[PDB]
Amino acid sequence: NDCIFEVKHEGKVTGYACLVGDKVMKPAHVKGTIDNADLAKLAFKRSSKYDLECAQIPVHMKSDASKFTHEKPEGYYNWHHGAVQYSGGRFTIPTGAGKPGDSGRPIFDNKGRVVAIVLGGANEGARTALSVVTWNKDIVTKITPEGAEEW
Amino acid sequence: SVASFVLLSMVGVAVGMCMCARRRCITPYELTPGATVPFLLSLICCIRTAKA
Amino acid sequence: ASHTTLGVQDISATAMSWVQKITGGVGLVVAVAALILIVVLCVSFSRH
Ligand SMILES: CC(C)CCC[C@@H](C)[C@H]1CC[C@H]2[C@@H]3CC=C4C[C@@H](O)CC[C@]4(C)[C@H]3CC[C@]12C
Repeated sequence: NDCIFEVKHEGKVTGYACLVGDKVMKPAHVKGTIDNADLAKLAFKRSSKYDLECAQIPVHMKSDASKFTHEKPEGYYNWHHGAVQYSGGRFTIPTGAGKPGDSGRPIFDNKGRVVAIVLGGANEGARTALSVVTWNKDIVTKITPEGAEEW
Repeated sequence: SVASFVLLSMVGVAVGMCMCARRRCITPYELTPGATVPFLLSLICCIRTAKA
Repeated sequence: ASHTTLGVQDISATAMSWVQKITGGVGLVVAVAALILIVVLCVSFSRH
């Protein structure tokens, strides 16, 4: 819990950055400044293919980084806004749980481990489809359900 | 003129029945949910994926 | 002069033999770079 750092634009909060493993990750589409000065200053790297925005954690003074896991068994997970249902190759969320500007909040498994990072969603009808960034054993991938608009 | 017409018709038949082979080889993948078309097969048959 | 004026490629002789080597080597470097970029792009599109 509480491993989330706010990304603030000039006049509002635009996104959220998280400490996963040895790296701080943020959505590359979010424009703003990291709340912490040592991370806002830290030379920071960009990849638009996965819309992901990385830097290496100063692990000497950030030992609270969350732990991760690439396994994605079927079923329910935690989103700081309710339960997400991971079904098939998709994540489904109650339509009223997420709002634009809340991107960057990780998805937790039942063990408290980060499984995926929400980059956006799609107004899906009775639910909303969750466009996320997950990883396999060695590589990252981005899951983009059709119709997903930017968050 | 006859030779040009015959050769152009042969080319048209070739491309059309290549399209027929494409449709026959591709339709079963577009019927199966999930549509995990291998990338090599997508390059060979020049298709777009349904899951982006 | 009893001989005729000559064009760009005509006078080139063994200097042309040399620019053949230089162009071949540098264009080979360019072709290797193109192959590396193409294989990297093909691998990249396999990761979605
Ligand atoms: C790369 C190094 C080693 C050798 C390069 C030599 C080149 C630059 C030299 C070879 C001898 C030269 C040419 C010989 C003949 C002609 C035709 C004439 O109507 C205009 C000059 C022109 C076009 C010369 C221009 C410069 C030239 C092409």
